[PDB]
Amino acid sequence: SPGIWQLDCTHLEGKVILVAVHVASGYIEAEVIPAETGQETAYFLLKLAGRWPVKTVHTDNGSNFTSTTVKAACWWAGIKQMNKELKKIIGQVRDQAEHLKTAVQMAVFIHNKKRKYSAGERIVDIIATDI
Amino acid sequence: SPGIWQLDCTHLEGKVILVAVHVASGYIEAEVIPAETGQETAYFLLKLAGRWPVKTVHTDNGSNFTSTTVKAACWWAGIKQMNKELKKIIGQVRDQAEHLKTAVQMAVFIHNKKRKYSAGERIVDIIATDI
Ligand SMILES: Cc1sc(-c2ccncc2)c(C2=CCC(C)(C)CC2)c1[C@H](OC(C)(C)C)C(=O)O
Ligand SMILES: Cc1sc(-c2ccncc2)c(C2=CCC(C)(C)CC2)c1[C@H](OC(C)(C)C)C(=O)O
Ligand SMILES: [Mg+2]
Ligand SMILES: [Mg+2]
Ligand SMILES: [Mg+2]
Ligand SMILES: [Mg+2]
Ligand SMILES: [Mg+2]
Ligand SMILES: [Mg+2]
Ligand SMILES: [Mg+2]
Ligand SMILES: [Mg+2]
Repeated sequence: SPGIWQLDCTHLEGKVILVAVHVASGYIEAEVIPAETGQETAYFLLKLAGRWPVKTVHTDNGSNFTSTTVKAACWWAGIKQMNKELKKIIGQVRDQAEHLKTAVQMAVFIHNKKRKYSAGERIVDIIATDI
Repeated sequence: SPGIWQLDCTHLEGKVILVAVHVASGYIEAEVIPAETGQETAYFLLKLAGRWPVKTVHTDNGSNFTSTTVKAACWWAGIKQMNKELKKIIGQVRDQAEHLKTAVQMAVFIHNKKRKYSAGERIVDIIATDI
């Protein structure tokens, strides 16, 4: 179903990568964040909801969505309540970039553009059909 | 035409807002960035290209795309070479948030979801049709 996303944090090189997966397509977004924090999750969610129609969000760590600030973001935006593959692509490009955050965006790009239709094409097709 | 984006920086409250417009739909993305810099433009471009099919990018300040690091990002991603409306929406929500960056994402959300089909619906329809 087209408005369902999955959100989780992973660790790499002593930093935090917030990864969101659009479950029906496999499309991803990701950001290196300074801390695993309510404020960062909330700000991420706000940015995601403005780009895509985010109806419902699932996670593998329910306590992630417990903060008042996360709930306030989901309230405002109308939201209700791959780590291994991405790390693989990160590992392949890591040496091409200085910053981990740059490697992550390179891996996100590679992941979404790859013919597995790419995940980037599938999300758009899924969402459009749904309108 | 569906792969064409417009990119520019504006100023508000002594900070820099990078704004990208998907020209065919009016859909926007935006980020408050610490400095008007080649590195920030390049990193933004990398994040945008991974989410949407960005073929060509236009700007109102050509010297923005002059840095070696911007060119390297456009090279890697295969890219070739509203400020008033957004500021208006920012002004309407500003008092609801502490951080300007949060107000900007709220304004982006409002702008893309508004029935003017919303710009968020139009980009997806435009891009899907094109596949
Ligand atoms: C801090 C730098 S300098 C630089 C660069 C400069 C000149 N020519 C190639 C790469 C780069 C790039 C590396 C790979 C790329 C495909 C994202 C393009 C730009 C970066 C890059 O950080 C950015 C994206 C500028 C914040 C990095 O983490 O290495
Ligand atoms: C630093 C804070 S605390 C906080 C908040 C906390 C509790 N209840 C409502 C709002 C908020 C929120 C304000 C508006 C919102 C719709 C984005 C939801 C969360 C923020 C917010 O910064 C964030 C998004 C957490 C980095 C802000 O700039 O004011
Ligand atoms: Mg969705
Ligand atoms: Mg998690
Ligand atoms: Mg957006
Ligand atoms: Mg990143
Ligand atoms: Mg496009
Ligand atoms: Mg400009
Ligand atoms: Mg993406
Ligand atoms: Mg912002």
